[PDB]
This record gives sequence, structure tokens and C-alpha cells, in this order.
Amino acid sequence: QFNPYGDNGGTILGIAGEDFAVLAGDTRNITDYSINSRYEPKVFDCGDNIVMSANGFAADGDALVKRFKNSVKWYHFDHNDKKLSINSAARNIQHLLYGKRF
Amino acid sequence: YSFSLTTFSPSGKLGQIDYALTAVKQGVTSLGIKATNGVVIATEKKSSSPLAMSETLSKVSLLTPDIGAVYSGMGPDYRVLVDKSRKVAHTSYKRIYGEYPPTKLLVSEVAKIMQEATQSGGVRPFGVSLLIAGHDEFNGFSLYQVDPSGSYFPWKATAIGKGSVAAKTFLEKRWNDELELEDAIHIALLTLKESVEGEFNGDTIELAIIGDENPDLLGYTGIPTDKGPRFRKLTSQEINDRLEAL
Amino acid sequence: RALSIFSPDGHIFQVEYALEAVKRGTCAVGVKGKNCVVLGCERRSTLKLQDTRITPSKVSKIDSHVVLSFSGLNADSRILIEKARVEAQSHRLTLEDPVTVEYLTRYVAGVQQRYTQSGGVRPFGVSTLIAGFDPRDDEPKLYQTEPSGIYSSWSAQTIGRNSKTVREFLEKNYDRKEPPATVEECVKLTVRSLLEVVQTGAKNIEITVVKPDSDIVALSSEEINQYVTQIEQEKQEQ
Amino acid sequence: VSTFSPEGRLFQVEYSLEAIKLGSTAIGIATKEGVVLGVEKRATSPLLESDSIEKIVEIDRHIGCAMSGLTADARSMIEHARTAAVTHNLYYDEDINVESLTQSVCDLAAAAAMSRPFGVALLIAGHDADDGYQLFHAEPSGTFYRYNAKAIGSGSEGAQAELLNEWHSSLTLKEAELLVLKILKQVMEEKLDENNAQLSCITKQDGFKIYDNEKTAELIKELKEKEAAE
Amino acid sequence: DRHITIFSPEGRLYQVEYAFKATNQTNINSLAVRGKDCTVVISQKKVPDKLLDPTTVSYIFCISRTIGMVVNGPIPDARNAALRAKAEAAEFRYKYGYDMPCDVLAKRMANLSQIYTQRAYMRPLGVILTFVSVDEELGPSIYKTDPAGYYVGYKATATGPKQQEITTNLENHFKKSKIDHINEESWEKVVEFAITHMIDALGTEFSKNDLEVGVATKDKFFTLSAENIEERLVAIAEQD
Amino acid sequence: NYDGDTVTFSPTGRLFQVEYALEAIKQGSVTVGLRSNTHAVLVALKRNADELSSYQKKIIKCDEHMGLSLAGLAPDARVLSNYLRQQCNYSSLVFNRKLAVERAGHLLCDKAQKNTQSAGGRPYGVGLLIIGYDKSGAHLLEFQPSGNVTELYGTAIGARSQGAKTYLERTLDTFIKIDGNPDELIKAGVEAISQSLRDESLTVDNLSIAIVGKDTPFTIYDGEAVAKYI
Amino acid sequence: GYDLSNSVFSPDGRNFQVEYAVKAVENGTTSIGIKCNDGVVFAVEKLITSKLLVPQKNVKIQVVDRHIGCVYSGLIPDGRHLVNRGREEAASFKKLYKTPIPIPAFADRLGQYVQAHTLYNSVRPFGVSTIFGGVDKNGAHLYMLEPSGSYWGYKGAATGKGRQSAKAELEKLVDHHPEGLSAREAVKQAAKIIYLAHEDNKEKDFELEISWCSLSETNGLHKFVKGDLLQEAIDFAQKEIN
Amino acid sequence: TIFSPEGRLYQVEYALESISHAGTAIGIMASDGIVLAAERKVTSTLLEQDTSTEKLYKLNDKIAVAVAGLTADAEILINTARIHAQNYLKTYNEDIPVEILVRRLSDIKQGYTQHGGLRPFGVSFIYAGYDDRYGYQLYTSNPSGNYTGWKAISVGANTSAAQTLLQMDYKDDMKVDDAIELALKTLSKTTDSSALTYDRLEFATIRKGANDGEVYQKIFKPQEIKDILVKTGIT
Amino acid sequence: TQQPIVTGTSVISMKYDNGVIIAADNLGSYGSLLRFNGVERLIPVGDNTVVGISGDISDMQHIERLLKDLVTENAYDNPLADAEEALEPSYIFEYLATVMYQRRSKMNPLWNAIIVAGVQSNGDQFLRYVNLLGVTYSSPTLATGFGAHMANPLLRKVVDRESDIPKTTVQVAEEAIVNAMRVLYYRDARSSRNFSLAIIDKNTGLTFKKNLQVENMKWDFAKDIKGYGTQKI
Ligand SMILES: [Mg+2]
Ligand SMILES: [Mg+2]
Ligand SMILES: [Mg+2]
Ligand SMILES: [Mg+2]
Repeated sequence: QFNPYGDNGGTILGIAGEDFAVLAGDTRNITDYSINSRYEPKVFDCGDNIVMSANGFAADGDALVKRFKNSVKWYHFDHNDKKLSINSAARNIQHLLYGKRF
Repeated sequence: YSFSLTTFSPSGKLGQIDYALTAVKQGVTSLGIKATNGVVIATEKKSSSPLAMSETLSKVSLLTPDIGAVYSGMGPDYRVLVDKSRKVAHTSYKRIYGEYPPTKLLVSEVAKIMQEATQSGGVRPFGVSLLIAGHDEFNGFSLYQVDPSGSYFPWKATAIGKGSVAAKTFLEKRWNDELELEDAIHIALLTLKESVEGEFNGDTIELAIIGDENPDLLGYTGIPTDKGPRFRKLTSQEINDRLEAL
Repeated sequence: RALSIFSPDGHIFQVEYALEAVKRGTCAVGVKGKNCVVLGCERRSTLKLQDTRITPSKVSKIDSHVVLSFSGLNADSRILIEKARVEAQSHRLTLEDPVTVEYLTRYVAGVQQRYTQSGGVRPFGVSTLIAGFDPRDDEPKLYQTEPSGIYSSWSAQTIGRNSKTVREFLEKNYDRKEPPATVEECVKLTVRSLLEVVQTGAKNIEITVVKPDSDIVALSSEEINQYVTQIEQEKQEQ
Repeated sequence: VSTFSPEGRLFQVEYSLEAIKLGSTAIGIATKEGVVLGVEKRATSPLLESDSIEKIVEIDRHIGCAMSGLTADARSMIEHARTAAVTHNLYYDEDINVESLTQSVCDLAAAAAMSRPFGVALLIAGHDADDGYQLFHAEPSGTFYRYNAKAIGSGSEGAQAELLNEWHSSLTLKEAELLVLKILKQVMEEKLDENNAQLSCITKQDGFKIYDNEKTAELIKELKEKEAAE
Repeated sequence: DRHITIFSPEGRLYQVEYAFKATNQTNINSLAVRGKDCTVVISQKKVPDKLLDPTTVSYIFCISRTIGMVVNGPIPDARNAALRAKAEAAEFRYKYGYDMPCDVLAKRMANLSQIYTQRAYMRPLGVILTFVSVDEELGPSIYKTDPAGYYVGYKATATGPKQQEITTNLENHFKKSKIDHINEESWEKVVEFAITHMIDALGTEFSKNDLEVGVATKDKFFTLSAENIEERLVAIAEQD
Repeated sequence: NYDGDTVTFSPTGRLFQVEYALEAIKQGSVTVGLRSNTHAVLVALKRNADELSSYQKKIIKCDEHMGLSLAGLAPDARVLSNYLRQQCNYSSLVFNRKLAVERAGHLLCDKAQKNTQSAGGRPYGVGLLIIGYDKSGAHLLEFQPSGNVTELYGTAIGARSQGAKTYLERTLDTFIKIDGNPDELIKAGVEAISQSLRDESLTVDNLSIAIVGKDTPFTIYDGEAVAKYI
Repeated sequence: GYDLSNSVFSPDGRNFQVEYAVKAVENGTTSIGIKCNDGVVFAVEKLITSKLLVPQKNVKIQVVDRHIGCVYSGLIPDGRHLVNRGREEAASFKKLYKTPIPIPAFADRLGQYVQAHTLYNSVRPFGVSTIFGGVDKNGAHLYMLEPSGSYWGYKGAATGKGRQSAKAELEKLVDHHPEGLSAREAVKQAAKIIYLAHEDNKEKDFELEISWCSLSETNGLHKFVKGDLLQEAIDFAQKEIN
Repeated sequence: TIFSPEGRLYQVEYALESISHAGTAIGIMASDGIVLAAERKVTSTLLEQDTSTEKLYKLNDKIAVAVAGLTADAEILINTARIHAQNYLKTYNEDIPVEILVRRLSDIKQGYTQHGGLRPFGVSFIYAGYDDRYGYQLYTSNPSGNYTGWKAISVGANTSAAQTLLQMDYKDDMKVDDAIELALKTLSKTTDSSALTYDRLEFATIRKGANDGEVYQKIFKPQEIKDILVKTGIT
Repeated sequence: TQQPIVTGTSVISMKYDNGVIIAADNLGSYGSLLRFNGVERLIPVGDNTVVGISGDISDMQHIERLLKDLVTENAYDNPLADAEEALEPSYIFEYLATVMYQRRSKMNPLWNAIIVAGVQSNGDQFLRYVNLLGVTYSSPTLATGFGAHMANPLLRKVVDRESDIPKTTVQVAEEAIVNAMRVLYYRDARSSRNFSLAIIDKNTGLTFKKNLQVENMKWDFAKDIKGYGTQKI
């Protein structure tokens, strides 16, 4: 049967300091016991002073990240270049993820 | 054009229907005469040039093995109506009860078609009037006439189109409730002759009857419940044979 | 096809004309007392040999505590009523509380409004007087809706032919300080008003009274007649 | 209904605007201490209960709007406006911007997939952090403009003119209250009392508040006095 | 009453009538006749502008392996009918297991026109269609349909501005001969007869680039080429 | 008789409705566009209905590398820009490619056309000047509701546009060479917008400027920031 | 009243709205095509309304697939529409049959589409005439299509305002060279004919545009005439123009 | 489906006119039955009246209706009528109350009034029906979609004439045999032709015979009309 | 929701200081039967891109059709079709990736593994992978199927990290790729001896070698092997 999902390993870690935050991630991308790439970033700058990482199945990680970055673009459109606050960004993602609850 | 084209006029008339009735009025005459053991419906094969071939225009049609129809008005509108009539005969009936519908029912269905034309958005009434003759186990023989309004009513004999009045008149005098088929044929022929302008013979006339069952026209022997169709169209020869006895 | 459209003067003819049909319809009125509301109406008399027993009455129950009467095309009303009744149950079912007269009104109003800006549909030839009492409340409610979709409440109001005339009667015979504080007098007042147009008639008038907590009752031809008589008396005694 | 005139204007839209001129005067004035919205009731009889006239509505805690024209048409518009502010709060966990809200409303306007334009205009007033207190006028055309003060409805011609005179970039909430009251008075056929005019304002601290007759009367009175000065 | 196919107070369909006039817009005349075992349809070919590619001018179409159709009417409407005639002919085969018969195809086409006659949104098509073929059951055949939805079969027929003159000519021949077909074994001669009798009625001589001939025999319909026609034209310049 | 819809050609082969639409443009404020070989500016004179409103925004960003100035029926401009935003977006997402200005133009044309050939529709009544920098340099496009799009070194559209159009028609040899310096290009852009003035001088609320080029993403300069250009 | 709605037949059986569309066509730029010995050339007159126009940019000829060239006169936008559909109609042919669409085929496709717009009053005919063609499995083909959906094959064809002048010139070519005409020749010739035809619009300076599809000069594909080859013909025209 | 400046529905008004030109149908509600009578439009010596059904139709075993207007428009409305009847029966297992069926049929007509753009139905109906809740009832529905119930009523040609004759001879305690007579009389005096003859009549009753319990619908056969005629003395 | 039928194996590739090389055999296998021997699996797109595909062939043939149309459609109303606005390898990739991810999200995947190798207009080498799941990654070397297990280890010996790319000549890279292809013929049962190689260099442009064969095979030693344990002869 076709399995639409996969696992590309990787590990990320976000830590928030008193007046800064970090989002760290390893760079390896793998499939089973093979290394697909020693260098394939997974933590990205989405604009608006927001960093995000979607770790797990790379395709889905990719899509999600794209949809969000894009979501930022339109937010600026439909709301006269208003900066997207992290919490707003957050609630947005909830919706993105949940849109695919099935 | 999703609105009714046929609307009510202040006098209370349905414009398009009356006009369609006018178109009918100009069509070639057709008649139906109901006998005791049969019914005949005839018309004239108005050849629009001797180059055209007479046979290739069935003005009289078999709707079911026991029901025929003839018209007056716009042939095309008739042709498509016969198609739909034969169809519904099956869909709304033979496919549900395994037998063909009874005349009044089919007639009723046809009517329904024409009425829709009278009310559905974006269309014009059919410019035809049909005389539908047939038979069925329970109602016996019947003849009906159907109008563009959708209105239908039964007759003992009638005629439509061009010489309707004159014809109806002649029919009114010769018809009686003890007529054997041959005789009504006779009368049909006689009535036909007066409305026919030129040559009156087996190639300009079209008679069809609904009578006894014809096993010879079935196509197979074996099953004895169905003994054959009742609708039979007359041959050029058969018509003339009778004409010669004028 | 857009039927209800604007004109060079800023009017939606179909809606405006809709009102005319309202005027052609018989009269209906309702005045609200201190702990009740009554609604009276005059009966149509184009042809007489009617079987009163069955004929669709003019005042209808939307729910056990809300009624509606109207003036206009009798057919157009039925629809408004059904849609209202069905919405009455739906509110119950999903909010676990029956509609408030206001809500019901706003529902009925919006329906009409909708027909004024929808293609292929002509506005409703109707105006309604909706009345009743909110669940677990006693303050009487009387509301009015028109084909435009506009609605509001009234201490007393009327619609239908000659509504202007009787409206006037009310404009001076109803004081917002002593609303007809008794079923009897509210009825009186409504009758009085109704008489000014009805033209001396028993079966000509039908009067319905609505009290708190689903207490609704239509007066019989004769209970009314008694009021008529006592009114012609407080007229003849002068 | 989508036909252009030789002058290049949409008929039904122009006509739609005329119907609006037939409606109760609505006025809003935008300051740095808030935005006031006041309207004229206009009861078609004194039997009618003046309080059942809704012409100033709350769209959301930080946005209210006054209407003028065929008011029933405005129902769907308010509904949509509300739903949108809410929905925006749901998806972003924040307050929608007045402009966005407005734009959202207008976005609905031109959808001539409803037989005719709306025969009503709105004065949407609100506040958001990025653009402060704002006043907007929304037309059935689908167009909308931001103003510092604006009047619409039957008496809008004179009113606008008077606004033009009274407004300066520094009035106080009270001042504007009065003006709306004033100008309301100047253009109302009936005499301005607390049962036929309605004031409301929206402030950062307390949000959209519709004034209770009593408070209004106190201002009406406070007005009669300040006016009968010279 | 005169813009859409509704009825006029006299019970007429004006738009249908005007569509019949447009059939003459082209000014072409054509005729068809049946042989002993074939069918021919001649149609005048008129190429005006010199800049035209003569080869692309035709009003005669190959509908299917067995059916040929000639049109009298404007080209747009004509090609529209062709495509559909083609499509329908194919579908018929796929679904029924044998080639659509010319008459059936004519009937089907007629029924389609009737619809334009009855529904207001559809304008009739201003064209007339003569379908010819040698049917496996019926033999040489000619069926013609018009904007009214009318259709019928002919011993021979003609269509165009000078329709009446051509017809009379033919009417006379068959009245003299007594039969309903040219009594010739090869199509070549029938084609000849056909063109002869066309010249006989129009009062004009034809060159090779002025005709258009289509022939239909058992299992095939083909249009002759200029040279082919010439061989005909030559042979006729011996009887006359 | 022949101006009821766009589905009717007149006897001289014209589409009045389209034409009438084009006239909708002429009643909008002037907006100018001009480009060099490294930048594209959009100077749009904004318009005011009263002295208490906003000077309607004429400039809309469609992507980080493209934008447009509108003159006419705002709603339509919104619809058209939005469609433009989407198509720009589609190119980015699906091909990671910036949409070519010429390509965008081809799109607007095609979009407008559909509204000039079908019953019930109405041509768009707004003109647009689209500027954008891409793989092939700076670009300026003029869009007309008839569906016609043209690539120009400069232009302007709206009420009295013909003034600036001649200025540019002569100043070409001068601005086509303002490479490496945006300030000048804008100055020219303003100088052009001024040859179509009459009402008064361009003010700080009047002006609206948009620039885009080599190392400069589509940016909207409104109010304050244009001060140095009057 | 028979000229207010599209599908309406007048008492003489003409569809007036179509004929009006034709007028929109006439009121436009001139364009032509010359079917040559193993290809076809297209050329059209781009009227330069102002110095403000960026030179050689607002291309008007269009390609369909890779081997068909299209040029039309009238309401430009209507042309584009006709071409987009052409493209969809061509793709659809390839996807299912593999071989790129034959010109006769393609033309008919465009034909049937336009003819369709003269069948319902809810649509207006196309305000343009298109000349197009190319090379296929068996020869070059040149066609012209009018708003009625009528189209035919040509030896040469032209349309727009300079139409008669142009046709005249083409007529000359046909009678003087029945053998054929090398692609190169036809190029210059078209350049000329356009220059000549430009006289019926002799008031504005123009920009010529030519394209060709030749089995020996462009491998059967549609390419635009630019550079050395374009200048050559521009001068060849400027020569015989006096 | 539009409004006049006066506040009337053109097509509806006009429809009613069409109707007034239709034969007359009468429904008289007695104390022990209901009568429906109708004079047939356009006839002849040749029309077969024996096997005819053009104005009196059975809707359900307990409800019958008389038609005045376009026969075809009628049949459409009828068929759906017959259907709503059966749907109710299936859903509840009780025969449909007359008013319910009538109100439903009305609602359709009204639809044509309010939206769609289709011409209304050129028909008016008289419903004679029985039910366990209100016993015998007589109803009438016209094109506007409006309906009402009567003790006696008529539709079609010469309403005012007949209506006035009924209002005169009708009395609360009538009996079928008397209503039949009255019906005939009224038709007899409001005809537009020579004299009432069996061949021009359609007659039917809904009685609840005392020697049983279920209502019996009897559509009179030609001979019976000829008979009921002699007795009443129309000869 | 399908199951591949005719299939193609590994596609190997790597990037060097001035371009990229990619190679793939010419086999179409029907399970274990090496059915088709003349199957080109490198699809050049323009003069700057080669798309190597493994997996199901019918799906590859479709991707072919799709790529051609991409070219055709890019020409449309594009006067710069063969210059500034020509298809870049990156555009082609993204299109492909997107398609793959959509087909999988609709559970009807393009059963393939594709490597898009090319050079961008500004000179940058481009090497990126995408499979039936829409998974994508880039690296100095890339290989699908067995190539991933066998070829990458070898190729990575030449280019282990980014910094090694500018130190690698075409001679080297090409040699590597060829050796790898030889290894796979030895160890991959579905490989074929004949292959195809393509180099996309920022100067020489696109070089596409067809009909290469694995040569220099070590097999002689097979003679000194008898039995599987104790058999002496
Ligand atoms: Mg926020
Ligand atoms: Mg010509
Ligand atoms: Mg039609
Ligand atoms: Mg039509």
C-alpha cells in the first residue's frame, strides 16, 4: 500500500531567554539508515522577527513552512503592513495545522 | 431565457397557445374515426415536389404495438414528440409493469409534454395537434385529440387542420355507434377525398388502423399471451383496392 | 433577473408597490395593555357564504407565547408564518429556550428584507403585527414588520386599509401613562378603534388577547358583540 | 444593474446613494480622546417606542458603526462586520484593524450577486493600536473614505459644511459630543430631545459605549445652556 | 415576436424563415442524383479573390466512410453542422455496432435543428444539408434537411437560388424515363448526366475549376478532383 | 440604443460600455509613472472629497518586486490588484520565479477582456500604472479597462493627465538616463505630476510615491517621507 | 431592431452584430501573411502613438504551440483571447495524439469557437480577424478568420485598414511568382507590402514586425524576424517605397 | 411575478380572467354529503362523453376536486396533490386532512406567484372532502394561491350570477338530494348554451352512508346524470 | 494508490567546481525481467538542465510530456524565451517538487525519484532531489535507489563537503561517476551495462553522452573460486 508519510529524523530545540530566543536544529537529513544530506537547514526565518522549524516528515515540514511564510505575506497585505506578533503567528499556525486534522 | 414565453394576456389568453393553434389550423387535414371493433386515422401525403419520395415521411406513427398517432401542424414538432412519446411509453411504463400503457395514459403523458412547453422557461408551444388512436385490454378502443395547450379529449370521430370544420361536419352525419371498421375506413376515405385538392390515391393518402391482433406481424411464434400488435398501417395497394369501391 | 432595483429617485419600486398591496388588505391592529396585548382585525367581505369554522384565521400562533397577524396578500403571509414557526422550534432545540418576541420579529423581518434584494423574487406583499411575551417575563410586546424589512415596537399600532384613520384614533386614545390596565379595557379601546372603520359589525371584527405564560385566547363572535353594544352605548349616551 | 452611464458612473450605485440621502442624519466626529457617533431617530409616529430604533451598533468592543439609508439592508452588513472581527480574533488572537474591518464590509458591498446595491451607508468608527481612533464612511459603491468628522443622510449637506467649520485637530470628547448634538439639532425637523437623538462614542479605556438617554439629556441640556450664551 | 423562435400572430416562426434565406447568401447551386448503384452530388464552386487557395474552398464534406454531405448556406454554419454530423456518425457506430445510415443521420440532424426552432436562446443555423450515400439496406440515397427541422428523402434534388429551374429539368427527365434513378452502371456517366443536366438548366458552360462533384458507392464516398472532373467535362463535349 | 451592454457592437464597430468605462478613468486624480533603466517610480496625486477626509490611496504593492497606481473605480482596482497579487504569488510558490511585468500585463489584459464580451458583466472602470523590476530591468505598464496594456518609459492617467504626458514625452531623453539615483527619478516623477495640476499645489497629503529597482524593493512612501520632493 | 442582439437573423438573413464586429476589425492596424514555397510569413503594422513607447517591445504576433504563428487585426484583446483558446486547443490535441496540431485542424478549431459566438445573444462576436498558419506534416498553410467564424486558405492574405493596398500587392506577387517565393523574399516582400499598405494610415510613424515559419529557414518552427534579417527588409521596403 | 403600481399581480389577475371563461363548477356542501357539479366546455355530438374525465377528479378516496381552467395545468397540480396525499399516509398512517392537502396545493400556486418567472397556472379548484376532524368541508383555491372554505360555491363562468342564485336557495340544514337539485338548477340558469343536457354535465358526490362508516365518493356516470336530471325536472 | 510496473533504477550525480554531472543506465525492468534496454532516463530541459528520473516509467514518460509543455508554454508571449526569461533549473525543480507533493497529498503519487541537475543563469550549480512523497534535499552528491547506498559513499570520497566542490575537476568527477556506475553494474541486479551521462558546465554548456558502457571490469579472479566451503576442485 502507499504510505504518504516518512521520517527524516533531525532534532530541534527552542529556548527563550529574558530578551531573546533561540531555535536550534541539527542539519542532517536522513532516510532509514542512509544519510540524505549532511546539510539541509530546517530552522528558517519567516520574516517579522519570527523563526520556525517543522520537524518530522520533511515534505510536510516544507509545506507547512511555506504556507506559514506565505501567511505572513498576506497578513501584511490585508492589514497595512502590520507586524505579525509571535502570539498571532502562533494562533495562525494552530489553524494551519488543524486544517489538516484528518 | 428562463421565464415563461407563454404568458397571460389581459383578456385572459395565452398568446403563444392560440398562435400555435393557428399554425395547427393551417396544417394538412387529418382524421380519426372510431368504429366498434377498430379505429382509423388518416391524412394526406402532401408531397412538396414529386422528386421527394412519399414513403420516407411517416405522418402516421406507431407509438406502441396498440397505439398510433397522426397530426396537423408542424411536422418537425411532431416528429420529436413521437420520439419522446415512444420513450416515455417504456420508461414510465413498460419498464415498471412489463406491458405497454393504455391509450389514455400515454395520451395523458404526451399532453404533459406539451403543457411543459406551455409553461417552462424559454420555449414555445408545440405547433401540433395529434389524433392518437389505440386499444387496451380494459378501456377497449379509443381516439383522442391533443392540443398545444396540453388539453386532450376523446372523440367518436374528428378531424383537424385545414378542412376540419367541413370534415367534422361530414363525419357528424355518417358516424353512428354501430360502425364496422371497413365502413369507417370507407368514411375516412370519403371524408379525405373532399379536403384533398389533387390526385387522391394510395400514394397521397395515409391510413392506419388499430384493430384485431396481427400474429403475422409479430416476428415469432411460441409465446401465446401476446398475439401481436393491433396497429397496422395500410398499403398503397390496400388503400386503392378500397378507393376503387367508391 | 433583478426585479427589486433602485430608481432615479432612490426607491425600490417593487418594495414600495409591495406596500400598496398591504394597504389593499383588511385592517389589523394591536395595542398593548399593562399585562397583556390584544390584536383585532376586520373580516374581508368580497363574497359572503363562508364557513367560518375552518377558514384560515387572521391571527396565528408562532409559538405558545407569540402570535402574528398581518395585512396584505393572504398567501404571502402563510410563508412568513411557516418560516417563523419552524424557526421557533429550531431556537428551542438549539438554545433550549423559546424565542423572545423581538428575536422572532427580527427573524421574520430579515426574511422579508431578503426578498427585497434577491433576484427572481418579488417582495412580500405583507406587514405583520407580532406580539406575545418573552419567556419568564410579563412586559407585553407588540412589534411591526414591513415589506422593506424594517421593524420596530409599538404601544399600539395598526396596518391595513384605513390604518391611517384608526392610527389617529389610537394616537390620541392611548396614553403611555395608563395603558389599558385590564383585558376588558384594552379590548374596549381596540374595538373602539376598530369601529371607526369596520362599520357597525359583529362578525366583522375578530379580537385576540395575549396574556403572560402562553395564555392566549380568541374571543367568540358574541363576547365581542357585547363590547360593540356597550360601545355604541357610550356613544348614544351623548 | 452593472450598466455604465455615458458619464462613466454605475446607475444603480448613483441611485443607491440617493436613497441614502433620504435617511436619518448620522454624524461621527473623530478626536484624540475618542470618536463620537450620533444619530437622529426619526419616529414615524409618537406611538412607536423610541428605544426600539437601532441606528448605532457595536461591531466589536473597539468598533461601532452608525447607519443611514434603507436601514434593513444594513442587517447583513452588521452581521458580516461582526463575524469578521470575531473570526479575525479567532485566527489571530488580536483585535481586527478598523480599516480591515471596514474593507471587509466594503468587500461585501460590490458583490452584485444579490440583486441590487445596499441602500445604506455606514459610519464605522473604531480604534486600533497602529492607527489610533478612526472614522470611516462606507458607501454601497464598495468605496470607503476616512474622515475626521462626517455626516450622512438627509441633512448631510449643511451638516458637512458645519463640521468643516467646527472641527480642528484638538477637540475633547465632550466638545464633539456637543457638536454632534448641536449639528444634530440644526438639521432635525423635530426638536432635539433625548428620545429622538442618540449619541455614542468609543474610547481606548472603555470601548464602544452607547449613551443612555439620561446621560444624553444632560448633554442636550448642557447644550441649550452653552448655546443660549450669545 | 420576430427576434426569437416564438410564434407570430399568424402562427409563423420568422427567425426560421429568415434562416432559409441565409441559405442562399453564398449563391451556390447544387444537385444530387442517384445512379443504379451510386449517388452523385454536383455543386458549383466559386472562387472569387485570386489570393485564395482554391483547394480549401468546398461545401462538400466527408462525414464518414459512407456518408457525404453537401451544404447550401454560409460556411461557418456549414462547418458547425459538419463537425456534429461527423461526431454523431462516429458515436452511432461505437454504440450500435454498424455505420450510421444516411437517413438516420439526416433525421438526427433534423431533430437537432427543430430544437433551435423551439428554444429561444438557440438561433437556427442558416444552412441546408443533403446527405448522400449508398445505404447497405436502402441503396443510393439522398436525404435533405432544413432550418425548420424538416427532412425527407429524394429520387433526386437540387438546392440553391436557381433551385426551381434545376428541379423542373430533373422532374422532366424522370417523367420521361419513368424511373427514379439514372440508368447507368458506372458513376462516371451519372456524374456526366448530372453535370449535363446542370448546364442544361443554368444556361452556363463549366470549366474544371467551377464544379465540385462528390460520388458515393458501396462502402465509400469521395470527391473528384479537377482532373477527374475534366475527364467528365471532356466526355460531355461530345454529346452536346 | 447601442450602449446597453458590452455584448453589443454599435454600427461603427464600437463597444460603448467599454468606452464609457474608459471615461470613468478621466474623473480620477492624476497618477504618473516613469522609469529609467534601474528604477520605476509611481507618483500619484491623491484626491480628497472634503477638507476633513483621507486622500484615497492610489498605490498598491502586488509583490516585493511590483506594484501599481490606480485611477478610477477603487473597487475594481482592488479586485484587479488582488488578482495580480495572487498570480505573482502563484509564480513564487510554484516556480520560485518572480512574475515578469510583461507577464502580469498579459494577465490583466486577459482578465479585463472577459468583462467586455459577456452579457451581465461590466467592464472594469479603472486604469492602472504598473511598475516592477525583474530579470529584464525596470518596467512601467499602463492598463486600460478595454483590455489594452502597453509598456512605456513614462506616462500618467486621469483628469488632465495629458499635461504630464507631454512633459515626459519631451523629458524622455533626460529621465531614461537617471540610473543609480532614485531621488532624481522621483523629482522628475513629481515635476511630471505637476504639469497636470490646476486645483492647487501638491501637498504632503496630496502626494503618494512608490519606487522599485535594482537594489530597492517596491516601497510606498506616503506623506511625511515625500516632503523633500515638493 | 434586428441589429441589437447577436444571434438574430434579419429579414435578409444576415447577422448584423457580426458585420458590426467586422467594422471594429476594419478600424484597426493592417497585418498580412504570405504563404511562401515552404513556409509563411506574418507581418503587422504597430502604430507608434508616442515617443514614450518602448521600441520593439509591445509584440503583437503570437505563437501557438511551436509551429503556428498568429497575427490579427481589430480589438487587440479579442485577439489574445482567440489565441489563448488556440493554445488550449493545441495542447489538448498534442496530449492525446502526440503529433503537434495540423494547421487545417487548428484553423477549424479556432473556426468552431468563433462561430459559436454568433449563436447566442448573450455573446458578442469577436472584434478581430486573424491570419495564422505554419508548417506541418504536409506543407505550409496560411489561413485568415473573420468574426463570422468564416475562414479559408490563402496564397497571401491581409487585413485591417491597409487591407486593399496590401491585397493589391499580394495579387501582384501571386501573378508574378506562381512558382513560389523563397522565405527570404517573402520576408522583404511582406516588409514592403506593409510599408505600402501603411499609406492608408500615412499619418503616424510605424514599427514593422515580421515572423516566419519555414521548413528550411526555421526548421518548421515559428520564429521572429530580428537583427540583420529584419533590417535588410526594412531597408528593402524603404527602397521601393518611393 | 411582479407588482403593479396599484399593488396587484398582473399575471395572477389575468389568470383569473382566463378562468372566468371556463365552464362552471359548483360545490355545495350539505349536512350529510357534498355535491360537485360542472358544466363542460366545448362539445359536440361526436365527443365521447362516456369515457370522459375533464373537470371532476379524485385526489384521494376522501377528497375530490372540481376544475375550472386549463385542463393540463390542472392535471399537473392534481398529480402532485395525489402524491402529497400518499406521502402523508405513509408518514403517519392516517388519511390526510382536507385542509392540509388543500393548503399544500395552494402553497405551490403561490410559489409561482412569488418567484421563478413562470406563468401562474390557469386553474381554480373546488375541493370536496371529508375527514375525522372537521367532517365535510368545501374549499376553493385560485391562482393567487389563496384558499378559503365554503358552504356552497362556484368557479368558472358566471360566478356572480350563480353565487347570487346559491346564496338565495341555500339553507344550513340541506340534504344531498336537495343540494343536487340546487346544483342543477344553478347550472341550468347560468349556462351560456341552450339547455342543460347530460352530455354537458359532470356530477359527483361525497356521501357517508348511514349503513356503514367510511365515506363513499361516487362520480356519476352519464346515464345517472340523465336520470338525476329528469327527476329534478330539467327534462 | 498504485504499484509501479516497468521501472528504472539509480540515477547518480554530483557537483563539481564548474558544473554538475548526472548519469543513469538505460534499463526498464518489469520486475526481475530486464525488459527494455533502450530507455533514456536523463531528460535535458533546455541548454541548462537535465532531469534524471528513476522509478516507474509510465510516470516518467508523463513527467517528460510535462517538461516539454513547460518549455513550450514558457515561450508563449515571452520575447526573452531563450535568454533572461528561460527556464532555470530551479524553476523546473520547484514545479516538479510541487507536483510530487500534490500527487502524494492526493494519494495518487508519481511513483518516482528525480534528480534535477543543472546550472543557474548566474553560474551556481544546482542539484536537488524530490521523490513520490514530495521530500526534497540537496547535497554535493545525490543518488537514488542503490546509488544512494553504494554510489554516494564513493562520490562523497571526492566531495565530502561544500568546500571540496571548487577543488574538483570534470575529469575527476566524470571518472568518479563512471566508476560508480561500474560498481552498480556489479552489485545491482537491476542495473544494465549501458548508460547515459550528462555534464552541465557553466562554460561548455550541456554535454550529453549517450551509449556509454561499463568497461575495465575485474572478473578474472572468479576462476580461483570453487565450491562454497570444503570443495577443493
Ligand atoms: Mg498581533
Ligand atoms: Mg473581403
Ligand atoms: Mg431559437
Ligand atoms: Mg435565444
